[PDB]
Amino acid sequence: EPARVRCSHLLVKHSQSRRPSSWRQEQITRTQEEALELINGYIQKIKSGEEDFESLASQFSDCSSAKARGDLGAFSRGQMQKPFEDASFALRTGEMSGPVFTDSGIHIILRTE
Ligand SMILES: O=C(N[C@@H](COP(=O)([O-])[O-])Cc1ccccc1)c1cc2ccccc2s1
Repeated sequence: EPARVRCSHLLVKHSQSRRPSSWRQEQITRTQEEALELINGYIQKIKSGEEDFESLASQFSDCSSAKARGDLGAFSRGQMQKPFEDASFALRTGEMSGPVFTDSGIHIILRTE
């Protein structure tokens, strides 16, 4: 396992998220179910080729990394929430995760380095 991996991600927050608000929406009102249904909509569209991961990220991600097209930059273990961390180091360079849950919300992760 490298010391650090670089990843990009798309985050869909929901009304039960740790901090239910984001740069794009003053208050996150969508339910947990609606958030996972969105994440899965984005996953099937990225797999079909209909949408690009980084464009959907820059547009709909509730994480401020949206401005950097989803890029979180590099990180070692013991920094990010453990579900996110495990899923990221498990990814090959260029591989996309399926739904990933953390207190912040639901994630789709793309390992770049
Ligand atoms: O932590 C982050 N943004 C969290 C917001 O969520 P909130 O605290 O408002 O619940 C969501 C998140 C959770 C887990 C892994 C990665 C991201 C980070 C945002 C950025 C932006 C640029 C570079 C590094 C980072 S690191």
